[PDB]
Amino acid sequence: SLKKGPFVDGHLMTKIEKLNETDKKQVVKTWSRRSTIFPQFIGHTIAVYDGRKHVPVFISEDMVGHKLGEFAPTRTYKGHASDD
Amino acid sequence: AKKSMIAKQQRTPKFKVQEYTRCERCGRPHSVIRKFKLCRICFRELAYKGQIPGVKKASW
Amino acid sequence: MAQVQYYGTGRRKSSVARVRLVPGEGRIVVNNREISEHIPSAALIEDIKQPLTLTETAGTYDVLVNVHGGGLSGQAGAIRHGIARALLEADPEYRTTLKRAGLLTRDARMKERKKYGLKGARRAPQFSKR
Amino acid sequence: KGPVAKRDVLPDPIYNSKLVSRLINKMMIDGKKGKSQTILYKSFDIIKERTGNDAMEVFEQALKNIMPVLEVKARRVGGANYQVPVEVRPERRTTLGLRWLVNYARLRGEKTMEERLANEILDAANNTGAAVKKREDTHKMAEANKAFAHYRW
Amino acid sequence: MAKQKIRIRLKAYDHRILDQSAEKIVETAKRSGASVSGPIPLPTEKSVYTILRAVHKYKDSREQFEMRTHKRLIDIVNPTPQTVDALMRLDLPSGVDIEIKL
Amino acid sequence: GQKVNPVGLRIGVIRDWESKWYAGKDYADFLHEDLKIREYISKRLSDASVSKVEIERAANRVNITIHTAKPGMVIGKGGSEVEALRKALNSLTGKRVHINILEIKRADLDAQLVADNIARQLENRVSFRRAQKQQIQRTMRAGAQGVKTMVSGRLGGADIARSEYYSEGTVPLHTLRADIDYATSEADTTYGKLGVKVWIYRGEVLPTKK
RNA sequence: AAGAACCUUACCAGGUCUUGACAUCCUCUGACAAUCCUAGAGAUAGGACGUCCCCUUCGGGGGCAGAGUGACAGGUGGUGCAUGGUUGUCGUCAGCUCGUGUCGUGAGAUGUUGGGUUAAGUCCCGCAACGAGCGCAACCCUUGAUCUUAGUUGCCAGCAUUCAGUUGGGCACUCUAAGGUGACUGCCGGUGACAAACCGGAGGAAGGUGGGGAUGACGUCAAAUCAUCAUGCCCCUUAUGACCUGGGCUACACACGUGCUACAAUGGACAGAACAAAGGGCAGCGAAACCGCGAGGUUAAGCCAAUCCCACAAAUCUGUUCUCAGUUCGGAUCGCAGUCUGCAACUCGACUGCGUGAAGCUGGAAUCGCUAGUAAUCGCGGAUCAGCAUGCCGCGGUGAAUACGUUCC
Repeated sequence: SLKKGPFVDGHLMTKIEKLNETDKKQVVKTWSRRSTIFPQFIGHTIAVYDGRKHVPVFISEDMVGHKLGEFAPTRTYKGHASDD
Repeated sequence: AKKSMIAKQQRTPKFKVQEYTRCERCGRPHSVIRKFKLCRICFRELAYKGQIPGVKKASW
Repeated sequence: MAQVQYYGTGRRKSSVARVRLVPGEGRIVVNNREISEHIPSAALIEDIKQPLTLTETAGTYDVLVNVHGGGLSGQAGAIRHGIARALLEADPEYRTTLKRAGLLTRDARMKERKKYGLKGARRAPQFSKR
Repeated sequence: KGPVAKRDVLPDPIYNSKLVSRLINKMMIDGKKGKSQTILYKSFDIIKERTGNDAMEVFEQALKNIMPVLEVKARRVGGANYQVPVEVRPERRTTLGLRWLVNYARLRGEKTMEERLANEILDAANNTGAAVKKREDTHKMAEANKAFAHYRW
Repeated sequence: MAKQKIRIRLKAYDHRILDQSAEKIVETAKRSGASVSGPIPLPTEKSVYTILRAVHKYKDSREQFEMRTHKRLIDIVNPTPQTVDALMRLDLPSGVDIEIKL
Repeated sequence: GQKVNPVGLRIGVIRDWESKWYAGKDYADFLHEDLKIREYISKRLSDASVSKVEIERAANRVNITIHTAKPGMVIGKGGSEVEALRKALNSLTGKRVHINILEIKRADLDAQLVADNIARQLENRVSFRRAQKQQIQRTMRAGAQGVKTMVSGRLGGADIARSEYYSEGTVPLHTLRADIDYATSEADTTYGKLGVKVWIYRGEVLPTKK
């Protein structure tokens, strides 16, 4: 990125804000993987829309600046014939 | 789907970056020079038709 | 408006020069700089100065030349053809020995325009059967 | 077809002779007359420094010493190749001489290219070195097998 | 002694139209006027364009169509208002880039 | 090629562009309006016919002169038709208009007209060979130094494909002073479309000087 | 493919629509259109703030929306073994043909063969043939020499001015673009039928189709493109169509084609000095000044441009330094920290600073290009383009080796 600053679409902002202030709801899908993780966002688990299937993702304290959608690879491995 | 494409283009894009160039004479996108907004083939056929001066062809 | 002097334009491969054969010590002047200085060292500069030496030898006339365009060797060659044609305009009689010298004409040649499908205006990058 | 006209080289101011300009043509790499110029004058200087003698003389003797008298030419008229020895054209003589000269000079391995061109040209002066050895090898491939190229072809 | 002077400039793709326009635009300058500088040449800038021949592949074959752009200048020391009123009418040519400035 | 269009070569040295002007802040927009004018003249090509329209523009002005074998088709009775066309074009161009008219002598000599005519004959399902023969005879009546003509695509509906051509007199496209008119047309038979081409050698042009 | 982050994009997945995203006819009301809120990933739906305009004695005129309706619209759906159109290929190789006539039972042949000559079916001579058409050539453009016309924003020699052609002046010259001049074997000599033509020499800026480009003949390959456009036929239609979010077009054990960078002392690194051409620029180029090591930023003059800007030419030269090694060789890969563009740089952008320092010390079998300003190599610009050019198209710098010859491919 650059400066001022990391950019969530902003709906995730109010969502995680309301989820932080109250309710403590867990597991929620999102199509907007472009959004970066935030300190207020910590500890939540989001189903990430790779396209084929949502992949749930827990948020450790260590991850912030990495993109939220980065953790789930759309790519399928490998695929190769004769292993070993 | 060229009618759907030109309909997609003539309508205002949600973001200004989206507006790719395309000629009016033909609905083909891609490989369209921006300065004249013509097809390479559009400009080809018009070149044999002759639309602008001048010489034409392969000078210098 | 001073003492009479001959001059001869001389170009090569898009590099034009304007020589002036004012009589004097014979020290050469290129762009207000000595030929020993403007293109060090460079031995080829003596080849720029050869035509005057090949003709009777020697005056020697002072040269005030202004050149523009091309590279160093090209503009220097322009100095050469330029002093050559100026020497041609010196006296008509000299031209006879000059036919033996060649050393005129400026043969027009310059790098060819690139052909489409070719990198070197002649060279083709590659070919491969199958 | 027929023979083609060939341009004469602009003479080198030092040492006057055009043949040295032919060296300026052959030794040159990446189209740089100036690099050939510097290596040429430094070559004359290093020749001037060790074992005093005129550079033009040792050079002339060297070039006379590096020109083959005969050369083979392979031709597959049948099973296996058959080289045919023949008297060499003098232009081809100086060409092969200068080319094997610069080529073997390139591989001398000395830290200074000028000093190894010096060692090489003096080896040509002394009837030794890789160049004279190679001309001798061409002399061996020739004469010994000239019988097929006696007056047949 | 120097003073600002009107200096009309012409530009066109075709040249015959351009110098015919030059003759027409200086001819009005000659009548009811004075001095009248000639149409001095300008370097002219062409625009090359390489385009593929085939509808599909065969990129190795192409063609170069290009568009040159000529330019010219004309001057007159005497503003002479009558030929300026005469200047307002110009039947020819449809294809010309006249530009007036003082 | 195998055959580059002569029309792409004749222009400049021996012929003028169909539409000349200058640009300009908006080189594209003039071309857009002019191509649109071609789009509506093409609608006028449906029966009134036209060999060609010449176009000139000079800032808030236009000179879309027409030349046609049948001048009265576009004028109408009392000249009302050319006026209504003038309004129909004025409504579109957004600028002042005054469309002009011209009547070509010996109109069959023009390539565009004979090509459109033989194409209509192909629409009439007359034999293509006899039609090309009548073409050569008619252009022979027109009087010309040399004429060539060609047709392609399905011919009579026979076979998967066929192409034919007939000619008489010199037709030197490689000549740079030949002043050869070129034309193409596109017939629409139920069996399929028919390609149409014709070359007309009007004769060499001699340059003048004063 | 002259720019796949979204779009493009067609394909996948999910969420939505069925006279429709796009065009026309009908009836039919009504201006059309927008300002925000709410829910949603968007797509859109639910509300209010809002439109309610223009010419007509009342029928109307006009774009345009909405409603319904049959029609239709739509397909980058299939078919280049249905095509138009356009383009490769032998090949810029010199051939391919026709009219008339003759000959042959006929198919066919003659002309187009033969002699000389040419890059050429080029020319010449002869020939039962004489012509002609499409090509080659010529005609065009570009480059080079020179004249004339015309001298600013360009030009600076002769004069003064200044940091500066910058400013007086000059309008010579360079330079610029119009009209001319010039090359045609023509002049001489020799050969040849005294023909064509070749060779040699002179004249000449350029000599024997001057150099380069354009110019691609009949046709071959059912060659390529239904996907540029057009469209015969066939198929689909609350879906082979339309909208949207995200993906993918960039996969990864590997093979191949084609480029780039190197494997180094003719070199690397540092410092100083010096010579270009052409092209682009107003939704732009953006100087100068300033901030940051850098990338860039702040700010802003000038320029619709022979004025100003992009912009500094690089190799090279001159010295200093390393002294032959996986190296002060090369830069890979990756880490960290920044930066430009964009709603937005995870997939899948570019650039910079710092750090990390693969492989490679010239490459088997095999194979490619090029006869001179060509090969060799160094930088620059442009089309493309929000951003992204080792690709492509051009520009100039430096600038060779060899061509005995048609034995062989």
